[PDB]
Amino acid sequence: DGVFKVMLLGESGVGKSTLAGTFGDTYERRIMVDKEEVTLIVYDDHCLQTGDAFLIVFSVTDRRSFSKVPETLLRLRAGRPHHDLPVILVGNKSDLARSREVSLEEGRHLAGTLSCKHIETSAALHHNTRELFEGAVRQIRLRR
Ligand SMILES: Nc1nc2c(ncn2[C@@H]2O[C@H](COP(=O)(O)OP(=O)(O)O)[C@@H](O)[C@H]2O)c(=O)[nH]1
Ligand SMILES: [Mg+2]
Repeated sequence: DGVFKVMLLGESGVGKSTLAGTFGDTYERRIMVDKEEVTLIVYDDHCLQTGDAFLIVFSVTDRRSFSKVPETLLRLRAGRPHHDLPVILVGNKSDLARSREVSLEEGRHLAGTLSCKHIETSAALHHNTRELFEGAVRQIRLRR
């Protein structure tokens, strides 16, 4: 038990709704991680205050959504400066190989520098989409 709220943030057309699509403008489901149960609610300023974890999604095929991550992250951390926020940077569209603008290594480097987790996903194909919402659950538990 325990209720976990997870927020999806990022520029338009990076895949927020599609990612929430694979889980379920909110989606509520009872899931199981490392052999225990939890209700996870995925949301696609009162947002800032109630969120347990934040998924900052960019498209790996869109370099303008990558560059905007640092500022999105800092505005967010500024919203609760006393809090240690669990944050995952989600490199979506990992399937469009020939359209890529952002490598795995720059994305990983971005994450470490900024103290978040990193994961690449394809929401169109449900690749790493289960691990994404699972990693979210794990970070939130650590904060409890
Ligand atoms: N190839 C590919 N297309 C995707 C992926 N995720 C989303 N899209 C497409 O990109 C467009 C925008 O997705 P959407 O969820 O509306 O983005 P939003 O603006 O964050 O809500 C739609 O055409 C999606 O089908 C992905 O992982 N791979
Ligand atoms: Mg949308």
